[PDB]
Amino acid sequence: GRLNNFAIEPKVYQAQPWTPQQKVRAALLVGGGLLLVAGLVAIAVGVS
Amino acid sequence: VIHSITIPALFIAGWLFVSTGLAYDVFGTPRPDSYYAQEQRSIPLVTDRFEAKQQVETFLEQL
Amino acid sequence: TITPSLKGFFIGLLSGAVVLGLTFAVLIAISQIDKV
Amino acid sequence: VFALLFFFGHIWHGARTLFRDVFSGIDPELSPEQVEWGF
Amino acid sequence: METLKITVYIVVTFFVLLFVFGFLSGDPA
Amino acid sequence: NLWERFCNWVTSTDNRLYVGWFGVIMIPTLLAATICFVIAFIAAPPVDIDGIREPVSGSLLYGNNIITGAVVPSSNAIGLHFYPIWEAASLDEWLYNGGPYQLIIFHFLLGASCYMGRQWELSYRLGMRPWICVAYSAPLASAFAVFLIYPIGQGSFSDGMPLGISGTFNFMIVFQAEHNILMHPFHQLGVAGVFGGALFCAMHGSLVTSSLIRETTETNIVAAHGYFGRLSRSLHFFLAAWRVVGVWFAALGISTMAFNLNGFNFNHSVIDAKGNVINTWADIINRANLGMEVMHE
Amino acid sequence: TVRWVAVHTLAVPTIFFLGAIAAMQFIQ
Amino acid sequence: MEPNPNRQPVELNRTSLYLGLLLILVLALLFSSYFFN
Amino acid sequence: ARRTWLGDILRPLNSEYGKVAPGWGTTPLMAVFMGLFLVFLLIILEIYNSTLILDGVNVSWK
Amino acid sequence: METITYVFIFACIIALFFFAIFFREPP
Amino acid sequence: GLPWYRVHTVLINDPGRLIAAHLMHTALVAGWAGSMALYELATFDPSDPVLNPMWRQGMFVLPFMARLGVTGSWSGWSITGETGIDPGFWSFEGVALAHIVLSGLLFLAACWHWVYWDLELFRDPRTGEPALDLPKMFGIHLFLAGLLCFGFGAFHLTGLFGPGMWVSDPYGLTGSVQPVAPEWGPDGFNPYNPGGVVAHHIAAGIVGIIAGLFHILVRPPQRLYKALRMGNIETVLSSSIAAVFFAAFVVAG
Amino acid sequence: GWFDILDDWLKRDRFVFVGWSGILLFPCAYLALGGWLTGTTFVTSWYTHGLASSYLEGCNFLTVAVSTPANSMGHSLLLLWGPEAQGDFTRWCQLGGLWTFIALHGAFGLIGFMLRQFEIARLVGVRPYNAIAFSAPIAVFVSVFLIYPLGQSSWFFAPSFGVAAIFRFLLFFQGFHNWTLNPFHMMGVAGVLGGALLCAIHGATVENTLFQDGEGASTFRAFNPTQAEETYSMVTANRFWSQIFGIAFSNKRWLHFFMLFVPVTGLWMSAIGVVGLALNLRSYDFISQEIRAAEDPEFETFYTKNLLLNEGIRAWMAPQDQPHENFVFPEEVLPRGNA
Amino acid sequence: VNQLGFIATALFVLVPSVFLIILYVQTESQQ
Amino acid sequence: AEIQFIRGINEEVVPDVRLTRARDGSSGQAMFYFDNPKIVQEGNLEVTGMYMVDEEGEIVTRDVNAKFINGQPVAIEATYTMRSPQEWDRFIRFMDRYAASHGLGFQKS
Ligand code: CLA
Ligand code: CLA
Ligand code: CLA
Ligand code: CLA
Ligand SMILES: CCCCCCCCCCCCCCCC(=O)O[C@H](COC(=O)CCCCCCCCCCCC)CO[C@@H]1O[C@@H](CO)[C@H](O)[C@H](O)[C@@H]1O
Ligand SMILES: CC(C)=CCC/C(C)=C/CC/C(C)=C/CC/C(C)=C\CC/C(C)=C/CC/C(C)=C/CC/C(C)=C/CC1=CC(=O)C(C)=C(C)C1=O
Ligand SMILES: CC1=C(/C=C/C(C)=C/C=C/C(C)=C/C=C/C=C(C)/C=C/C=C(C)/C=C/C2=C(C)CCCC2(C)C)C(C)(C)CCC1
Ligand SMILES: CC1=C(/C=C/C(C)=C/C=C/C(C)=C/C=C/C=C(C)/C=C/C=C(C)/C=C/C2=C(C)CCCC2(C)C)C(C)(C)CCC1
Ligand SMILES: CCCCCCCCCCCCO[C@@H]1O[C@H](CO)[C@@H](O[C@H]2O[C@H](CO)[C@@H](O)[C@H](O)[C@H]2O)[C@H](O)[C@H]1O
Ligand SMILES: [Cl-]
Ligand SMILES: [Fe+2]
Repeated sequence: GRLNNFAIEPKVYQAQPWTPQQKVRAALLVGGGLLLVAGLVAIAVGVS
Repeated sequence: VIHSITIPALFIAGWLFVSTGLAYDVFGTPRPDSYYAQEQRSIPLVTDRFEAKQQVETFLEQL
Repeated sequence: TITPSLKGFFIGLLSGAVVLGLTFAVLIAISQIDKV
Repeated sequence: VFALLFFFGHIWHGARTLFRDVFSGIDPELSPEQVEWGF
Repeated sequence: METLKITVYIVVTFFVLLFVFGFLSGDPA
Repeated sequence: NLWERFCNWVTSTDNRLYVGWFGVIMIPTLLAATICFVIAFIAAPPVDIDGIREPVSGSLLYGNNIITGAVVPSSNAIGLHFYPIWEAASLDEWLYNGGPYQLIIFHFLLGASCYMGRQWELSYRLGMRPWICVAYSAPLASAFAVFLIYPIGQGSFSDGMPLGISGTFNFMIVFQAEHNILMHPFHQLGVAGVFGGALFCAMHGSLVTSSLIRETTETNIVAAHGYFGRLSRSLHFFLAAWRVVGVWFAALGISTMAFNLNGFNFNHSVIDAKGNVINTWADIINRANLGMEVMHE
Repeated sequence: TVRWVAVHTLAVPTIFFLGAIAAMQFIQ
Repeated sequence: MEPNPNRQPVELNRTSLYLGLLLILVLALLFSSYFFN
Repeated sequence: ARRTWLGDILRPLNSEYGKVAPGWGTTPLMAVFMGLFLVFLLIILEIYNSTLILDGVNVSWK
Repeated sequence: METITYVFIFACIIALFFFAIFFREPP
Repeated sequence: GLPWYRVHTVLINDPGRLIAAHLMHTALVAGWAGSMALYELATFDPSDPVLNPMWRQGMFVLPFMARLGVTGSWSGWSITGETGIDPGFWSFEGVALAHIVLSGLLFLAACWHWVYWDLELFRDPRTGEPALDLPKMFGIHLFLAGLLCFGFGAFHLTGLFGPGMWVSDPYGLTGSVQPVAPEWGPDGFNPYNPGGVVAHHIAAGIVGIIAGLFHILVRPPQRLYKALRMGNIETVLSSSIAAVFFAAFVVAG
Repeated sequence: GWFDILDDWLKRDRFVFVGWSGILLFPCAYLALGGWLTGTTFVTSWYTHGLASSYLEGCNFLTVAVSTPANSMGHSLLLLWGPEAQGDFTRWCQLGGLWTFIALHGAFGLIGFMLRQFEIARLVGVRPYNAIAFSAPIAVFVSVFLIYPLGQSSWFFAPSFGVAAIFRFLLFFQGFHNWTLNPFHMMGVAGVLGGALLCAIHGATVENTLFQDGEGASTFRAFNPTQAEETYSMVTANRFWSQIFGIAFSNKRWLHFFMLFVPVTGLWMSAIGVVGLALNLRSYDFISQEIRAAEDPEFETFYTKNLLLNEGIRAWMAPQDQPHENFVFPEEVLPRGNA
Repeated sequence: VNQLGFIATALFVLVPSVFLIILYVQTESQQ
Repeated sequence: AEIQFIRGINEEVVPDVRLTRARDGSSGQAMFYFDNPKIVQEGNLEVTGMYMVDEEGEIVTRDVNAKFINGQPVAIEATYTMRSPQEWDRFIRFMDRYAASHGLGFQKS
């Protein structure tokens, strides 16, 4: 009689090869993050 | 199935470990005459941490 | 510099890495032999 | 005390996670909108 | 004290005699 | 005419609780020891367990709580004597000398023996085998050894176990200082039986709960045990027989410590050629036992 | 390579240690 | 609109009530002495 | 359902719900990074336990 | 006040024993 | 039909009421922090810091305020004991009323997320079922945690924008809140060096930002997606309980 | 090629199962048991404790122990390559490093055994309630052998892996901690005693209310993971215990969850108590009882008699159990009952 | 002697028992 | 074209099967219902799962629980899930090879 509750997992599908739309957003992620960390080591020098 | 290559050579390997006096040297257990020194009634407890090995081998020259 | 403690730590790390690589290499070779 | 009790909470929840299909009775990789066939 | 003594003696004889009597006599019906 | 209405009411298994012919003795004795235990735990005067005039105040209204409260055993002046109320001179002399302890342990030991009889009685009336009776005999023998047999061997009812939480700890500490119970092997079989009984309880519980799917009753009982394990039917006889004979052994272990055949004192086992004594782990235990033994005068 | 290690890792120091223990009784 | 269809009811039968009341009452009888000190 | 403003702004992030990389992916990189974290945690424990004493590192209140 | 808290918890335990034996839940 | 120990599990299949329960739990923690700070502000004796300090009076929440820089109250004393200063807004009372109004705001947002539970953000557009992108969620949460770790270390504890932390002598005689410089080198792993804490939040913030960008751009492999049961919400709770009991053992040590 | 061949070799059918968990279990378990056997056979305790605790020094099975390290070691890990022994196996066996060897290996062997229970249950396809019931001996081992010395001075105050050393540990917790008066300890005693009591009653009544006693005993096919639970009747046992005790189970599931539940909870509460006793946060005294003992000197309960016995255990066991403190107690300061 | 130690015992008795009693008289109304 | 409970021994009692499929032709198991099988009577061995031997390999179903009435096992109900179409067509092939050899209805709803 006692009920329970579990999680409904989404369907497992493999990642396709990308397109320009998602490739240029991955590029604007990586090229953003590299100059972000390049600024952060400069702040790390300027506080030490 | 049948296996009688060397059972009782291991028994003499265990007998000659203790009877010759090798186990006292390997495991560092003191001999029954060699607990205390010839003059003092003190127990050689390790009092240091990084001088403890030198403390035990400093005690073992009193014997 | 390299201390005796740091060098003994290197001895312990290399012997642990060895035992951990040797156990998996023996198990991988024995699993590749008995491949049914 | 809280870290020792949270160790038991980890055991119980990892066991509930990995053993979902036997704790529930319904495998998680089948879609729930299932019909039937007969044999 | 003898008013509590013969009172307790009456109850212990009353219960052990009832236990012995009911154990044996009265097994059917 | 009227007796058969009573002989039908007693012997019927269609009751809520089965009051047998053993229940005829079991009910007033276990009611008398219960009501005297609640009275002598809440409100009871101090009792000198020794023969001096410094008495042990064990009751709740004399400055105790649930942990430290007890029903204090009888005096050393009484010993193994039978002490009812009419044997005493007054009621205050009975209460000062530990008479409630004798009253409670005699009615409790009589009512627990008739509890074993009532278990066997109903079993025979229900058409069952007699094992339950047997298995309850192990805490029954353990309670008989701690309230009767050890006072018989030591010669006084002051050496019986007190009826309190802290009095049990005092009994255990004083018993270890006198007898060295921890190195006595019949006690070690009791620890192995109790530890193994808890182990097999948790292990047997977990292995069933994990292998039982559904079970119903029409209200023809049905159960669908999920079988098939990985790589006769005597699991429950071993499950009963491990903890039982373990508790039996430690019951007759303290029954042999009653007559002072006690434990194992490995007193100066190891030696040195210079007339020197090298201690072991037994000398530390015997060194502690001399701690608690000297404080017990 | 087989369950023959159960004799090579549990019976060899067992027979060695029983030889040591049987030698240990004839001391002093 | 939809009232979040998930609100399953809570059961607690009488034998669960007796077991929980026994647990709370003997825990208070155990810890009362230490709370009163 | 409700199509709020933040539901339309934060959507691309809750969009690939079960999208997996095929095969083993980046698991050897994860394994050598877990081994590096294990050696790091070891060094830090043996510095605090003082079973790895360094030059200029005095593990006390000084 | 200190004693009567212990007696009150013990009396509620006995009252729970009475309600558990005789007012038990039917199958 | 649910037993008493399973009543919270109705939030497994709805990401918005789980937000509502988490927002309420956080409203409870912030309300305890404000209330504990107010109760310790009431029963405090700041008249003798030599022989009656805050560890002698049972003050538990007081030292975690004073460790990060909160010296002084609005009544006109200090933890160091100078009996007149202007601390500004950020006194003990200021941060207590800040956590009180934060607890109220998180309760109001918990009420909004409990009423408006069914959004488009929690559903997939294809199926009707609610689904969360956990392998990604860990990337945005790790990017935010590394950004706040680097911000707190590189700006607070250096004193470039902030007070310092509590630094003392080896015997606890002269100690106050001073800005401390990050220690690069092997002395930063000395636990009694305060520079290693700053160097630690700079470095671990940079590694957290790098790894959060790694998950925001790289999907998990199929092998450990099916092995570690991702897509279930309960593996996240498992491994989070693992990290939090590791962390509780480290702070007890 | 790489991984699934090793995975299919480990999970293969054999005399013993050795999964992925066996690589953690079997070296750690084998080395912990072997280090205990080579420590009780050969290794002394003379340089740490000042005792003789091996078969080589002429001890029996009860008085051997692989004793704890010295108090000057602190909470050092005592590695063989570490800064204390420095590769010397004689000095590592003399300084007590075999204790830390056996303790860390017992920790990782218990980790590997509970992973083995999860792996076998993930194979057989059952719910892993045995690994949830094994959370209690792991918590007892972690709270006693690891957390208690890590909260105390060093590894010296820990159980020293013997029989008589375990009895010394029980007497030490009675004398120095008043550990019988702890309520978490009392819940531990009640969990273990209720489990053994549940074990005996359950065995007594399944063996009694069997479906086929002996007369028309058609021996049906029995499977081992049912733990023989088809063979007895639930209705006869419920009818027995509703009339004997007035309370009885009517589930075969709740009864066995109760048998899972009682000693694991008991063992988990005593783990919480020993974790509190690591910081000397014990349940030693009732404060108003101390005030009533100080008010009039003719007040005596069994608790105030127990405190004098703990004082006796402390002051008489203390110069020998703690020889690094160098306690010189004269006979005049030792507590006697005739004083 | 604690004055507020009696409140702890009353809050330990009452608060889980009020939860179980509300849960039981709320489940008998519609289970 | 057989069904085994103990590898080496075969089940000579035809099971009542109830196949089920997801609407996306991806997943779906098969609730078996062996009504008084020969493994239930005697044997005294140990079942390690339902083994479904064939010519294209073998399909193992670990979910195998037996139903008892009053101490007596009467019925063994097993369930096997698919979770992929490459095992679904393998199971329908093993089903066509079984229903050719023992005689089964396939009354599709
Ligand atoms: C982040 C930590 C965390 C979270 C979010 C959860 C969440 C969950 N747990 Mg897990 N668990 C945890 C840690 C956690 N647990 C820990 C540390 C343990 C060991 C103590 C457990 C042991 C555990 C078990 C054994 C079970 C769960 C279950 C559950 C589920 C239902 C809970 C419920 O309805 O209780 C309802 C609870 C009540 C109505 C009252 C509980 C009252 C407690 C005992 C005393 C009062 C606590 C006090 C208010 C809180 C202060 C907490 C603070 C000091 C930590 C839910 C998914 C259940 C399950 O899996 O369902 C399928 C389940 O059976 N948990
Ligand atoms: C009794 C101990 C124990 C047990 C039985 C489990 C069991 C489980 N864990 Mg937990 N876990 C534990 C302790 C344990 N864990 C500890 C202490 C941590 C660190 C906080 C974790 C962190 C953890 C995470 C983050 C996850 C699990 C998960 C799991 C599940 C899958 C198996 C797994 O990942 O194993 C993990 C493997 C081990 C515990 C074995 C570790 C062996 C180490 C590497 C040996 C190290 C030797 C050391 C270097 C020697 C030096 C000692 C030094 C003192 C000198 C399962 C429920 C996963 C899960 O829940 O999936 C749903 C999951 O995501 N575990
Ligand atoms: C130069 C860069 C730098 C510097 C100077 C530091 C400096 C520090 N780090 Mg940080 N770190 C860095 C970069 C850095 N870090 C990076 C890039 C990362 C990765 C994101 C980390 C991740 C990290 C972690 C995960 C930890 C540190 C910790 C520390 C501190 C170590 C001293 C200490 O008190 O340990 C005390 C802690 C230990 C000695 C670790 C104990 C390990 C245990 C024993 C593992 C097993 C636990 C398990 C649950 C079982 C316990 C059983 C038990 C109950 C008996 C110190 C502030 C530690 C810390 O927070 O201390 C407060 C810590 O745990 N760091
Ligand atoms: C998680 C990381 C973290 C933590 C715990 C702290 C903690 C602290 N900071 Mg540090 N800090 C950090 C990261 C962190 N900081 C970063 C990343 C930076 C760079 C931006 C700083 C830079 C910084 C400065 C420049 C200052 C602090 C100060 C403080 C202290 C007072 C603030 C407070 O209690 O707010 C608690 C906040 C809440 C409970 C949230 C409440 C939010 C709602 C809207 C309610 C608002 C209430 C209130 C009415 C608003 C206050 C108005 C105020 C701006 C004047 C406190 C010890 C101050 C200090 O020195 O005090 C002595 C101070 O001047 N910090
Ligand atoms: C002064 C200090 C006293 C300390 C406490 C001492 C009493 C301990 C007694 C045993 C505890 C419970 C163990 C069984 C657990 C269980 O679950 O028994 C249940 C009854 O529980 C209950 O009714 C809980 C109340 C216990 C009353 C005890 C009365 C004892 C009789 C005294 C007079 C004897 C002539 C009923 O069984 C189950 O009840 C339900 C549980 O979900 C389900 O229906 C199950 O399928 C199953 O039927
Ligand atoms: C007043 C005074 C001096 C003291 C009072 C203070 C007290 C009591 C303090 C102690 C507080 C306690 C006990 C704290 C511990 C709590 C804890 C951690 C665990 C509790 C363990 C526990 C619940 C034990 C009870 C076990 C028990 C009595 C079981 C009996 C169950 C039973 C009757 C089974 C019979 C039975 C068996 C069977 O096999 C079948 C088939 C059927 C149908 C049956 O009915
Ligand atoms: C029993 C106990 C416990 C537990 C405890 C707890 C858990 C507690 C909690 C506590 C808490 C948890 C508290 C809280 C509080 C809170 C508060 C107090 C809040 C408040 C709030 C407010 C006041 C707000 C307001 C408002 C609003 C509403 C809106 C906005 C505005 C304003 C601000 C107006 C333990 C076992 C551990 C220990 C012992 C004791
Ligand atoms: C520590 C260490 C190690 C290890 C080693 C080992 C692992 C060893 C092993 C060992 C072993 C493994 C041993 C074994 C042993 C055994 C024994 C010792 C046995 C005995 C037996 C007996 C004695 C018997 C008895 C009896 C009984 C039981 C009853 C009846 C009667 C009789 C008598 C028959 C190493 C080097 C690696 C490294 C370093 C450290
Ligand atoms: C069949 C069982 C029969 C059992 C009979 C007893 C059952 C009921 C006992 C309840 C206990 C009440 O007992 C009563 O407690 C109060 C404390 O509140 C005691 O009072 C005592 O402590 C209070 C503190 O509160 C002091 O002010 C007072 O000087 C002191 O005498 C009374 O002296 C006692 O008469
Ligand atoms: Cl005494
Ligand atoms: Fe059973």
